[PDB]
Amino acid sequence: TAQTVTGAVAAAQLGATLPHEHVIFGYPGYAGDVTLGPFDHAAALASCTETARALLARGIQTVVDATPNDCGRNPAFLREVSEATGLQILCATGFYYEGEGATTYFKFRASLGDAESEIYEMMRTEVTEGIAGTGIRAGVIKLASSRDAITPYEQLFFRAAARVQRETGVPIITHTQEGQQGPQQAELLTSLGADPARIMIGHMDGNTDPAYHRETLRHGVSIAFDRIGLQGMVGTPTDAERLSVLTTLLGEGYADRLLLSHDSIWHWLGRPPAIPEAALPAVKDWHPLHISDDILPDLRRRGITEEQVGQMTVGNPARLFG
Ligand SMILES: C[As](C)(=O)[O-]
Ligand SMILES: [Co+2]
Ligand SMILES: [Co+2]
Ligand SMILES: [Mg+2]
Ligand SMILES: [Mg+2]
Ligand SMILES: [Mg+2]
Ligand SMILES: [Mg+2]
Ligand SMILES: [Mg+2]
Ligand SMILES: [Mg+2]
Ligand SMILES: [Mg+2]
Repeated sequence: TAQTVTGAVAAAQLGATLPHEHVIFGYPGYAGDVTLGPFDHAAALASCTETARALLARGIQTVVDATPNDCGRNPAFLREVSEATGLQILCATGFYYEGEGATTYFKFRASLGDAESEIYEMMRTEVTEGIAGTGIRAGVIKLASSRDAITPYEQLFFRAAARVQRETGVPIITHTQEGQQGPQQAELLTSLGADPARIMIGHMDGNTDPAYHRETLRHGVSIAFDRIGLQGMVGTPTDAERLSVLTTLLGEGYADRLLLSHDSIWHWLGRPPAIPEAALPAVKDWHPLHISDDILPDLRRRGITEEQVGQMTVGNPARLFG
């Protein structure tokens, strides 16, 4: 059974799922801008609950919140949103990648002792017991790596997660930076004994060469085109490019291993971002209703079957997280 912020749910009750989104999110440092960028709890709850209701209207029953521990993760808030709407939400345990995470703390611990073991204890505790003493458990482990390599800092997390995976069976979802390291992540995790059927390599839509995806898929892991809607936003390709690669893969029979999400942020922590003019088109379709309203219908018109769409949105999530 999957562990959600309101308790365990049977694989069968997960339904259509968005495997990677962010109810709330803040880049590391946002907490230091608390005076002019405070969290308006009432406003966030209202906004997030309306977004949640809109997903329910689309038949989406579950969302996997992939927010790292150092990026504004708030299991208690996720629980309020879930209790107020009925939307099921899984939260994560893990730290962001070296280039953008709050890395000083664990680099410090690592200099004094066994950081891998401490990260392992944190992950195991949050998965099996609860987070911050709330009784709310993490339903997934979030791992993330840099573009040019899975750094030594990042590896600490990959190794701790592999062990927690082996001991608990918990799912693992990841972040790949700028369309690279997908194969390395799959290889590393599987060589450490992690169950390939419970691993989702993320941001794979970030690379538009299908050879890169097939190689990653050779490891038996699943891969997610989880930033659908974010187009040409520094690196990120266009949705047209994503769909081209996605239909090529579906035609090669990979439906059992493909997942789809937006990586949307429902409410920002810190001061809300003001998107400049030149960037409006890049974020226009970057919201959690995009796949349901635009992408799936477009796949169907391209020849993709209802069975294939259901495999990606309901089948795979049930197997991976349930
Ligand atoms: C890579 As992220 C925490 O902005 O989704
Ligand atoms: Co990410
Ligand atoms: Co994300
Ligand atoms: Mg800090
Ligand atoms: Mg295993
Ligand atoms: Mg299994
Ligand atoms: Mg359309
Ligand atoms: Mg059209
Ligand atoms: Mg078309
Ligand atoms: Mg058909």
